Amino acid sequence: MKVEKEIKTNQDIDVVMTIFSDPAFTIPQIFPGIASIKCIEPEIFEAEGKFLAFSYKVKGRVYKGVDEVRIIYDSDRGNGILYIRKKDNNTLQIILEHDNKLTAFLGKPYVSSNLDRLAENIDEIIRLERIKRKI
Ligand SMILES: CCCCCCCCCCCCCC(=O)O
Repeated sequence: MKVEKEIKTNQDIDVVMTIFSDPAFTIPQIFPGIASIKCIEPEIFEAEGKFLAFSYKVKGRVYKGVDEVRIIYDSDRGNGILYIRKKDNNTLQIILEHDNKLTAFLGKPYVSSNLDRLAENIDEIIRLERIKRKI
């Protein structure tokens, strides 16, 4: 069970991919109603969010590969994998697969709203990221 979004960017695609490898950027930008994020080390996070009446606590690990970021996560609302894949110099694909059908049904519109927002505002978002991070 998956929801996907293509993102077009004119920002340096490898800086973009690197920023998406930081869960402190990616988890709050995509998951529903994230209110807390803790980066234990660069590749490990915990976060808390809420959508509707449902609070949740999610934690996971980031794996970097060739042209790919894979975030493996587990939560009290089901477990999954978030992929960020570079498709070419100007394009990436985000794919979120989640193992809990009920949670997927309720969470999907929040996730989709976040992916649409990211797609529509990616280069302005990344420009301000790069100023703060100095990359
Ligand atoms: C991390 C625990 C709460 C996360 C909420 C995750 C929402 C995932 C939605 C995935 C949507 C695909 C399912 C579908 O096609 O209807």
